[PDB]
Amino acid sequence: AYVLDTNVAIHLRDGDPEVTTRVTALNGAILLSIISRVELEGGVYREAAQAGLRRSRLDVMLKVLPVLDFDGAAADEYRRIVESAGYSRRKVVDRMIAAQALAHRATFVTFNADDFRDIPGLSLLAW
Amino acid sequence: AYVLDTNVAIHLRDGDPEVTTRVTALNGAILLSIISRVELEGGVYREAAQAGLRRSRLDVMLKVLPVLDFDGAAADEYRRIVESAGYSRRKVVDRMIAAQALAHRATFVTFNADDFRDIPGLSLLAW
Amino acid sequence: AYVLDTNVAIHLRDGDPEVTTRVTALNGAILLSIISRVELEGGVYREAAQAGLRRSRLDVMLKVLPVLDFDGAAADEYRRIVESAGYSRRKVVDRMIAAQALAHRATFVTFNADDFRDIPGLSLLAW
Amino acid sequence: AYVLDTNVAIHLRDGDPEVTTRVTALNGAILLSIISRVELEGGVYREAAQAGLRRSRLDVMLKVLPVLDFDGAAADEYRRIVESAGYSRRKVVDRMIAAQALAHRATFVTFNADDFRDIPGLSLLAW
Amino acid sequence: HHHHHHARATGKTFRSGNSEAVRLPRDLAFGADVELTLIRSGDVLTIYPSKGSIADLVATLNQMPRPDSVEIRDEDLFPERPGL
Amino acid sequence: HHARATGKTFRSGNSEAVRLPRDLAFGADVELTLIRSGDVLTIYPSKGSIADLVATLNQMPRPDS
Amino acid sequence: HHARATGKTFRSGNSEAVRLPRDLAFGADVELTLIRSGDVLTIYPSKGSIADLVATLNQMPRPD
Amino acid sequence: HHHHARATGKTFRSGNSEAVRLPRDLAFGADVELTLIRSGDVLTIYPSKGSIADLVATLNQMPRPDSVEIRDEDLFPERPG
DNA sequence: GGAACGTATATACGCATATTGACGGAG
DNA sequence: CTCCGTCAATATGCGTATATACGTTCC
Repeated sequence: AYVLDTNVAIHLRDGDPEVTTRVTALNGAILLSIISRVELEGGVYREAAQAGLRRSRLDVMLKVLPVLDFDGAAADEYRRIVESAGYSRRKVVDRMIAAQALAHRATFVTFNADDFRDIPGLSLLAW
Repeated sequence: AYVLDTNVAIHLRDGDPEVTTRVTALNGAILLSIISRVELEGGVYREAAQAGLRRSRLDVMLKVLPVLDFDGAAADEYRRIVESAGYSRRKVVDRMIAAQALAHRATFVTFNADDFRDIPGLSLLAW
Repeated sequence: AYVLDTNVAIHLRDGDPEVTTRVTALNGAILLSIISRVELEGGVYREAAQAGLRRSRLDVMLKVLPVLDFDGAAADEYRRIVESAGYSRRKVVDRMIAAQALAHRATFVTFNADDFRDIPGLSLLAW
Repeated sequence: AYVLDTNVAIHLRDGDPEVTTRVTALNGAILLSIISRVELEGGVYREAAQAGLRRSRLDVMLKVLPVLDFDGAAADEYRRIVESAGYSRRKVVDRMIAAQALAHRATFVTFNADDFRDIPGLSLLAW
Repeated sequence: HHHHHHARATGKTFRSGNSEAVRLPRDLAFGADVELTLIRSGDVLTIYPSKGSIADLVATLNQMPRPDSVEIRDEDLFPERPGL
Repeated sequence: HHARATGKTFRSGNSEAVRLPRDLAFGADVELTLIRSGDVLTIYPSKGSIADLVATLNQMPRPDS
Repeated sequence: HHARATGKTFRSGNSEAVRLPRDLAFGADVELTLIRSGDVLTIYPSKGSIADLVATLNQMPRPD
Repeated sequence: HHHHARATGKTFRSGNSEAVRLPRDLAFGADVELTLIRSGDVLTIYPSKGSIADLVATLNQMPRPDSVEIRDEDLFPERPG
């Protein structure tokens, strides 16, 4: 199983050719954190203009990418991350997302692997 | 049922007397957003001389106060919030929290009520 | 089955390479004395830095190693120790752990086996 | 119920009238920690003279008083004592016993109450 | 509930359906629909009402030490992501 | 026999009763003493009384200190 | 629907099966997709292919 | 085995419980303890892993403290009598 | 008479957990 | 013809409801 960073997901809904080919090459379930969904959901209304087209693109992404809820198990993983690596205010959100990947034993796929190499036990895939 | 704001819940964990006097007065269920749990767990270790005392004061809380998992309903409510009020990177964490009070039709307890006046349909208790 | 000396478990908690590498060769059940658990819980908070680790490292150990409760059988074994080797105030903790090893028919794993050569019938492994 | 401090247990075994007269007048359950039983068991052989007399008298005590075994619930309480009060090498043993009183919601009976006033939720009986 | 703080009874267990059970006479009984915590260590079984109320939580909190100050909540937790 | 559980009182015809899970149970032919202090109930297998314990300790010499 | 559990594999008539406790169970008439990657089984209600997502996205307009 | 495999199916009842059937190329094998974790849409199932594996998992993946503690000794006090 | 109440047998449901037999397709 | 995926049934352990009635002892 794979969990896409928010940034990787943003490139997928943007049909970015570089990411989209690497996604279709991946054999295995392709999962999405609900934290990322909340970020995506806000980006739909960032501008007045082409919302609804951003909304139309996000909806087809949700129909195909199953969403992991953020629950007690992931919040246990988050606490364990703060215990080993220390607390980092800037990395709270990304640590919530990785915590879910830990909880479900999934490789975490990201453009920013250096920000996660302090999370013990996280399988990483840098792009 | 009440959902405690994270600041209310930090104050309870850290033993502020004004918060502990008022909390007891509340009827029915008292709940925490899981987003609040994550914030609360990171604070535990921020100041190493108080870690143990905060680890056990927070642990005592989580043995009593149910923690709401962040689910598709809360996410739908989060989308409802941004659609009505507009996107705001700063307000995401508080709106996620509020989105759970909404999803459970709970009343949201906070000192900082002016921060939640743009959230349509929230039941607020201003302390 | 194997019961670990408290020092082995402290070095396991604190990431000692000499003990982490040696423990993996152990076949069968690896067990902890509830007494050893008490000593480990106390250590977690002695240095306030390092407290968040240690807390995290001890927890992971306790999710995997069964801890043996100190009961009437263990107390009977301690009585038999003390009848055969005499009373000794400073050896009471170590003799409580060995008593549980005796009671469960487990081999005691230690790199201070000369402290334990006065316990009868105790199966020892001397590192 | 009541858990007896080891010193109280020692005076009871020794039939100190001021202690045997008070113990009879308690109208709740009288409980002996397996830790106290391990201390008493070693005390049989502290000196050479009257070991059989200390053996004999401890026997008739253990035949009557129910013994709390030291188990996971007690270690849990021990950890919380350490978290709220700080570690103390000197008080570990007394805290394991007090931890058992906490676990069974028993009043702790002691000649040394001032030493246990840093254990939250412990109810004391000072003799 | 209960005229006296202490009360004592003796007896044996009995089977009720598929579990084991102990009868509680009136001067030993908890209430009706009272949620219990049970712990058994060696010889001793202790049974007492569970505490899950905020009064209980707050009472457990107040008997513990307080940290020296109250935490300034960190805000701004969310980063900018390039792209909407 | 070192375990914890939760449960609820129930009515067993005219008398209250409490269920004991397997790991917490005593036998079926053991006599127990049940002592309530406040709302804490303390159960254990019946032994001698405290008074008879002191009576027995009294028929033996006391340690010299 | 947010819980953990432990369990063992078992035989149900010539094929391995795993029980789903009530808190982790899906419906009775719910089509599931099951994907193993190493020893990590991922199960979820069936959704539709990755290509169809990429196909569908590139057949829609991108913004900017 | 292959590293990846995929199937589709629905659930059945196997006693008084739900269950899902694992084909040959998804099955974990007989008498393997499992951890099951569900989070909304997704149920992840994987083998419990509790030998040591402790030493690996995560112990050597986690930072270690500066130094190893020196065990405190002499815990049992002198008591009069 | 009959409350109150301690004692003694039932018959049940929920749900995890066993185990075993038969039909039928695709290697 | 055999794997081995899909039907099945059925049993037991055990916590959890609930009933009925045969007692005492004290109005």
